[PDB]
Amino acid sequence: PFTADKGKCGLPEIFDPPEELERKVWELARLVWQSSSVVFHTGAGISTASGIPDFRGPHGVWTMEERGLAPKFDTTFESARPTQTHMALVQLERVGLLRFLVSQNVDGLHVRSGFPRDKLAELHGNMFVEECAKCKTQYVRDTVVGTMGLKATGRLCTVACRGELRDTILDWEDSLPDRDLALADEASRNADLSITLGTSLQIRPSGNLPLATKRRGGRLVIVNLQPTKHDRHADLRIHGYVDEVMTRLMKHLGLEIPAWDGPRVLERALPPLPRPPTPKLE
Ligand SMILES: Nc1ncnc2c1ncn2[C@@H]1O[C@H](COP(=O)(O)OP(=O)(O)OC[C@H]2O[C@H](O)[C@H](O)[C@@H]2O)[C@@H](O)[C@H]1O
Ligand SMILES: c1cncc(-c2nc3ccccc3n3cccc23)c1
Ligand SMILES: [Zn+2]
Repeated sequence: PFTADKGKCGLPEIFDPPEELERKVWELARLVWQSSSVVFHTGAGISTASGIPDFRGPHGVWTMEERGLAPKFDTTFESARPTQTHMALVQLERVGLLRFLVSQNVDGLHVRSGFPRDKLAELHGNMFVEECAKCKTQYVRDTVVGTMGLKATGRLCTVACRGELRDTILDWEDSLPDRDLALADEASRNADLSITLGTSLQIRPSGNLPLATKRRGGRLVIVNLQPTKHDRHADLRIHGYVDEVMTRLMKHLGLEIPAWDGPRVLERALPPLPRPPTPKLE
């Protein structure tokens, strides 16, 4: 816990140059077009552009701790806005181009963006969510739940129960939530394309799920500023700011990045919207 292995922290960033970056984002569009079933895997890197520091980046939480410095937040969790990347993922699910979203972030932003919780696995918890120890009912709150480590928050269940509400933030010893891990693993195994965004992939099992997509000849794209644990397994690695990669990708796909209405919770995915017709790929 004080000696929990924090992994490789502070590795140098890589920047694909402008013409290489454009070529690679064209190739990602091409893979999205060809794929039947696309799964996204997100980590802390997708939220850095909203003021939330990552873990293992040059100014990440664990990196700065290793140097005796403090991470810096430019927002609260409550005042954080979803990024361009978050909103792109919203739109991709609505047009049917994303099948499932697996995230390691506890920041609450995928939920707050309006992304449907039945297409989302939150592998490490959500700081806005508490759960009834008795009936298992989850409550998505407007403020951060004040505890971590699956502790009693002090509130009680209101289902038509009085069970003790607990946080969903996993500590180092806690195993992953069974439902989320099982759904994420099924999606990952059946996917023909997994795309990783702002994750160094160092944590197991979360970081290993994209590799499951490889198993029946699926493709793996990694989008990240630093090296990741599974770079040698990638069919494509794009080294660039995720918001720049995702905006360009959406432009290639013919999709707008939709407006954020403010914090909204969608339980169940809506029926799919029209999408552009697909290019001929020779
Ligand atoms: N704007 C950006 N664009 C592209 N890449 C980015 C950006 N910002 C940061 N990065 C990269 O984004 C990556 C973020 O990697 P890590 O910090 O390891 O976060 P995780 O989500 O994989 O951490 C997994 C768990 O480990 C923890 O203990 C928690 O429990 C986490 O849930 C870095 O490589 C950055 O280069
Ligand atoms: C996402 C990105 N960077 C840092 C966190 C984080 N900040 C936390 C801040 C204070 C209290 C507990 C926290 N905490 C407990 C699990 C994770 C966190 C989340
Ligand atoms: Zn209950």
